[PDB]
Amino acid sequence: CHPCPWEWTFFQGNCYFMSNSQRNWHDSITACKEVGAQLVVIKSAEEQNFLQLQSSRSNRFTWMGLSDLNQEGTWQWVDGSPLLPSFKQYWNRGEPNNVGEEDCAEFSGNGWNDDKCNLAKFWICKKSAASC
Ligand SMILES: NCCCO[C@H]1O[C@H](CO)[C@@H](O)[C@H](O)[C@@H]1n1cc(-c2ccccc2)nn1
Ligand SMILES: [Ca+2]
Ligand SMILES: [Ca+2]
Ligand SMILES: [Ca+2]
Repeated sequence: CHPCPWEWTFFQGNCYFMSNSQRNWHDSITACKEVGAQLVVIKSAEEQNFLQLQSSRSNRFTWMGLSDLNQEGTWQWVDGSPLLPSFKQYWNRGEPNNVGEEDCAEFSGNGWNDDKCNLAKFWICKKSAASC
């Protein structure tokens, strides 16, 4: 019994997978659903640090499951949870700036950026671990 499928990274009771290909934000959501997972929704500061380190180290621009599609300037996670005030620190300086209408959040450098949802980027899926 192992807590995560092969190639998935265990962290604090959940399993994470960073793609080796790029898709747009909606196709990224689908990709995660297809493996019984979810375009990553971040619930803790420790989790955000963990994900940002890997995005920074890999130098990969990476979708997270966060958007202000439904109402501009109101960011919501894909599980419906609202973006809490304790998460505003992570936006890069000058972001979110919605330049050219940017409605999907990404790991970019040391923090978060809003970018065009049609852009192809890597993505991270999250599902819970088995117990063993
Ligand atoms: N992972 C992306 C790394 C590059 O980040 C820059 O370009 C992104 C793509 O556009 C923007 O979404 C970012 O906000 C950022 N940017 C552009 C701009 C800008 C301001 C005025 C005119 C043109 C661009 N101001 N700040
Ligand atoms: Ca919009
Ligand atoms: Ca926006
Ligand atoms: Ca931006």
